[PDB]
Amino acid sequence: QVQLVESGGGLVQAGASLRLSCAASGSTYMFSISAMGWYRQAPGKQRELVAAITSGGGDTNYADSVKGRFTISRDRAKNMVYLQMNSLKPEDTAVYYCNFAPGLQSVRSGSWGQGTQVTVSS
Amino acid sequence: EPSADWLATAAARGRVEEVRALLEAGALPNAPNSYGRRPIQVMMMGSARVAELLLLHGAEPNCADPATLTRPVHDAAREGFLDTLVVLHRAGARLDVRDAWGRLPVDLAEELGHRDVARYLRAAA
Repeated sequence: QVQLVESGGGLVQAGASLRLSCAASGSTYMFSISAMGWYRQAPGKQRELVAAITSGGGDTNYADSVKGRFTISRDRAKNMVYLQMNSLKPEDTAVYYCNFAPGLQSVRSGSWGQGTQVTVSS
Repeated sequence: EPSADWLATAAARGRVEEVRALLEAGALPNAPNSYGRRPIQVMMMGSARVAELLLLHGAEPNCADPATLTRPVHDAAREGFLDTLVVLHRAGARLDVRDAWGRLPVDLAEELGHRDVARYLRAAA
């Protein structure tokens, strides 16, 4: 199985930057050949895919609401997926989750880590 | 220097051990051939093993034929190889892509009666 652990979140002011890390262990094989994404769930809202990246690391998809502010990247050798979050807005306030993103679209899964809380104050 | 043509040809022929040896010696998985076609585009779509080896070594699944705008998933779907199609989708192959004549992968599959593929693609949407 793939074990994913999420970090990098917490409290910032609007306009600030964060960098989230998803680290894979276990079937790092499965992780390396798999499209990965960063998901977020805001309070009162449905979980949404915001950024996805191919196995190769060179091809990406973003939600229009984060496009150009957030960059997804991966380190294929270190089994890591990153989200660089620039120009944070109060509406980016959410729990952020990394998971598979087949076809650079949303997975259907009951297997989620704990996520990383991102709080942006005005 | 012709390791770009050697990798594409070996992929096209479904020669797993030859692809493996070329990648291990540093043949670049995203280098195009004379028609501007990458190994992942010209590969024997019957060989899910070639596809996974290309992707393990950093091949990009979404590269389009510079004329037809056919992607690897269009050809995998048109030739009815669900195994290769799954490997490509898992790696980030977009299923919502249209070729030069506005066809989706699911269109090519349905038109030829490749029902295992068409069902996979309808469910993934």
